[PDB]
Amino acid sequence: LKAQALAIETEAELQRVQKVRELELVYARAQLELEVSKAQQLAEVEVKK
Amino acid sequence: QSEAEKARKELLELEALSMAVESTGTAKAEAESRAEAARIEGEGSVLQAK
Repeated sequence: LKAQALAIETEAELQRVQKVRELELVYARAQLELEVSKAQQLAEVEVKK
Repeated sequence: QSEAEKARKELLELEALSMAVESTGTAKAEAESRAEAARIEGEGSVLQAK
């Protein structure tokens, strides 16, 4: 009976962790794109100066 | 006293069965009451987890 209850909590928790990870990767990739875009533009300002 | 001991062996052979029934019934009744409660709580726990 404990093995059934553990299988239920396992799939329920892993369904949550998978969706959280899918969104955190989508966001961290977007935040990376912003940090690179910032570094490229501010580095050009200093090179021109 | 020898005749009393011939009869007393048969009484002690019966008391050994009465004592086996009283001890096994007590031990079984307690153990099965725990097994029933733990099964009810386990089947309930599968639904609570669901």
